[PDB]
Amino acid sequence: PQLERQVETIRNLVDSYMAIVNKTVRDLMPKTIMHLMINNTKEFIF
Amino acid sequence: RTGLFTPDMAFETIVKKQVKKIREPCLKCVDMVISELISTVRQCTKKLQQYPRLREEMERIVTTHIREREGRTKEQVMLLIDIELAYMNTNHEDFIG
Amino acid sequence: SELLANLYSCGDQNTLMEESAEQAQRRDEMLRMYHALKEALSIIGNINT
Amino acid sequence: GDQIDTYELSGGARINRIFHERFPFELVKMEFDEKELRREISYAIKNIHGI
Amino acid sequence: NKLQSQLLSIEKEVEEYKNFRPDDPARKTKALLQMVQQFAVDFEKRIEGS
Amino acid sequence: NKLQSQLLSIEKEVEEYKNFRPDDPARKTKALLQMVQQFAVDFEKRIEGS
Repeated sequence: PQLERQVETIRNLVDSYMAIVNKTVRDLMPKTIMHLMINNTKEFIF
Repeated sequence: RTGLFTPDMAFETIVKKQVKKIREPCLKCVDMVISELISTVRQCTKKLQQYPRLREEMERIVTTHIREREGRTKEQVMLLIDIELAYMNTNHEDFIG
Repeated sequence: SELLANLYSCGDQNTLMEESAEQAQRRDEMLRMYHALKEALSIIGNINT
Repeated sequence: GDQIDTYELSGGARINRIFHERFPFELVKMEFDEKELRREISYAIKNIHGI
Repeated sequence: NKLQSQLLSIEKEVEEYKNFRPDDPARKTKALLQMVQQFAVDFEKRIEGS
Repeated sequence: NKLQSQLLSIEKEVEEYKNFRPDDPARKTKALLQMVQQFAVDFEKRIEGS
């Protein structure tokens, strides 16, 4: 029936949205670590 | 020294300088949203209630809570800009990337 | 619109909402666990020094 | 500084710089089952519409 | 950190449990309103799909 | 017929007034509970759009 087309649409939209979420996680995870652990240790050392 | 190649900090410090300009509008947005939440709580309390004591107390409580939360909503906006300044990620959607 | 007033209007509200014995046991245990956790974390704080 | 080790990788600098390029590898080992997705999507649509 | 996490998980409930008194109409009526709101939300969820 | 139609819009409410007393804790309690439930439902309706 037509319901399969609806499933297809949702299947594609989730992929597209998760394509955006990964970028954000890839960009923010290293910076979250630079601010709170690496740069804090450096400033503590100096 | 002498300029054989372009330094990185010529890029990093101009970017870090322009990124710091973003703190202001981000805190404007939080103030505007708190304005709307207070407005709506006033509409709900105006419409429903004609026990003056109960409408007064209920609106005081819901607005005190929204105020105690503005103090937590604005920390994560400052901390997100700080996180934006901690590291320069040139691996995606950029000329180099 | 009407269910809450019907439930409330029945007499003996102190018996309508009585708790089962299981909840009395659960909350007594959670209180003991909470106090024991606080004491343990105090001892660790006073040992690390 | 001007004392650069040209034998190894610098240690923290490029080990961490590469931990930030192993992390993307960890994000693609997910293996989501398509069949259960399409089933739960169908049931979700029907349950959302409801009556 | 283990003990801190356990306290954080338990605190929101033991906050209420520590003040228990069996003769407390306020608790009974708050429970009544919570049960009724839960029932009306589950019912609307199953019928309307909301 | 016109009078009976008018009286129907009044009975639902005056059934509460006929037994009115200046000191009635049960009436106040159920008025509080009903008004809290009304507020929570209206607020969620205004922001969520449900």
